[PDB]
Amino acid sequence: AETEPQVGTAQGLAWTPVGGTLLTIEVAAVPGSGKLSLTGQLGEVMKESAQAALTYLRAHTQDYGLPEDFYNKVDLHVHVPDGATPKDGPSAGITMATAIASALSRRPARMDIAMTGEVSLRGKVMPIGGVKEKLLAAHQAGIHKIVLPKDNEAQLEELPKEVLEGLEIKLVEDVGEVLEYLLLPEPTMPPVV
Amino acid sequence: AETEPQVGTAQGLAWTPVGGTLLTIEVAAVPGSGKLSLTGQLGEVMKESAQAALTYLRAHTQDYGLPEDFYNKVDLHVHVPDGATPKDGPSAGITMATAIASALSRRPARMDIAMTGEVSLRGKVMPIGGVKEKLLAAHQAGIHKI
Amino acid sequence: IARSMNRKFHRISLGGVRDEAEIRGHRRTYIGAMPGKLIHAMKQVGVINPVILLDEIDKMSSDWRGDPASAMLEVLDPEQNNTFTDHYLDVPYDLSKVFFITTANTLQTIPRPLLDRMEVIEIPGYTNMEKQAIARQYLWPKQVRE
Amino acid sequence: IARSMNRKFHRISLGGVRDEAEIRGHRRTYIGAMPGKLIHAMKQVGVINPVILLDEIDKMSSDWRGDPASAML
Amino acid sequence: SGMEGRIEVTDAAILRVISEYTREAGVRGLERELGKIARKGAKFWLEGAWEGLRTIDASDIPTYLGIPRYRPDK
Repeated sequence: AETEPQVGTAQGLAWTPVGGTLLTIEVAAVPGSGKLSLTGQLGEVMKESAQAALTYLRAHTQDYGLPEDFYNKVDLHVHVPDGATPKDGPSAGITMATAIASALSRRPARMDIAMTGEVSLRGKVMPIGGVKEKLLAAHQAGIHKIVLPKDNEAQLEELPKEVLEGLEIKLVEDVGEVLEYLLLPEPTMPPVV
Repeated sequence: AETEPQVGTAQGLAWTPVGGTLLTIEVAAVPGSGKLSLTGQLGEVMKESAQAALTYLRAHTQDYGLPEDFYNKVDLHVHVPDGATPKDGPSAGITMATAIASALSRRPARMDIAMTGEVSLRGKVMPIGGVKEKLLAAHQAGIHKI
Repeated sequence: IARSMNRKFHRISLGGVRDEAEIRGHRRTYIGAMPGKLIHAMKQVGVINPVILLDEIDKMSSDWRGDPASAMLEVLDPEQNNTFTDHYLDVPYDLSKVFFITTANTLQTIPRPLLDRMEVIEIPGYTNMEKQAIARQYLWPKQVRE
Repeated sequence: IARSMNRKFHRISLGGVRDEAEIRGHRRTYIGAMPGKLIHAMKQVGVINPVILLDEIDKMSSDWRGDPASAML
Repeated sequence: SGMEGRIEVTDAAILRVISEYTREAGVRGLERELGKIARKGAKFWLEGAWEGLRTIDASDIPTYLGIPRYRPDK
């Protein structure tokens, strides 16, 4: 795991049949005309999750200090390293929105906090699956903060007792809670346009 | 192995199941409206590596002396000779980044240095596979810098 | 489990089964003789108590030779196995006190009637410190001894 | 219904079937060939009046390998 | 499950299990939840012991089933 706040990226979790892994979502915001490129061998549901997170952020510009018109002035590129492994499912919506909001607002994001959950178009956090493998993988790599949907607190019983002593889980229902908790409050970079 | 530094050309390495070979990546920056052609019958991961390198170069344009508006003034064409041979994988990212930056900044790239490695949007170089075959192929073609 | 019940132990393995004629054998008309793989397991054990492990139910199929899942429904249901017969033995055999234990890796390839006769126990992998504890207590002294 | 009519109950499970070589059987020129699933069902019951429930008839898939719902006609 | 009656659920417990542990049109998941309650009652009869009926009300539902995994408010 990283240890430095990085503007434009966020730490996420994934589920494989051999255990959990770590996703890292990278977003760049460059001057352009309004486009959305999605690289990293992404599946279709994960592309739709990215589009849902972006449409949520286009409706709440003044809430987060975003630029007023980035829908036709800024090109966005979302890349999920590495490039050779295929990826899917809807569990990465909150990581998408954190990465895109940090990239547009030019304020860094904390990298010591893993997160997971599905986002909707109103900003609601919906529950996900495969949670205990993801929490094991987050614990074995030295991450001690988890952001999790509130409808998954019935899923924490399957963990070993020694695992959930070290973690501290924050339960959420709204994306604004997540963006208040992850982003550092003042910008470090000049604006895009 | 070529001897003279060229504009818009970088020396790469490739892995085949009968040994390693050399890749050469050629790029050209002509006046246009901003688009990206990718010929050489490249795979999909290859093309995604190309546009990831281009996004990194568009983000950091004061560092390398690139023109400030090449995203809507310059067409880029990335060719990997030869044709009638298929090519893939993510290991040619630092090669495409060097080639495209040499084509846009009009600075020649050294051709006596071979490269391999994967690139991301933050500009991090990531590890690869097949190092032994690639470095044995670079040694018998006369390249002594990796 | 076989230790804590003073039983004996045996293992079977169903991954290979492609046909129905491997579970129940063949009659005496043919010159060779090969009975089914159940009583053939119970020849090796002395009593009619012991536990029988059934490994990889979720890995079996059929091709123009009968469904093995019907024979598994016959051997596992406790009121059809009391009159369970063979093609080689041609008499009903008593299966009333053996304790069948079944073993699989995947759920969606288990046949639909066999899912109703089962309650599922999921075993959720391991972590690193408990794999370290298993390697300290059990595996490394064995590999040192042999 | 089986107990009220005082007949015998037996259940054929469909849905995993994917060609017609288990509804109708297979020709006995081929070695180890067996009849269909209904002959297996009616040999287990001992009468010509059982009741047979064909569970999950809508799950039969017609595909490249074969068509099982042609012998159902 | 071997019990001839040493354990008993209430109607509020039944509505609790229906509204917070099953989400279906039929009664299959309700059957498996009641069987879970009965089998852990059979385990508690051997690790412990009691007499009479063991009445299981609504508030003792999450002891046998855990934290509720659905919610009736839709």
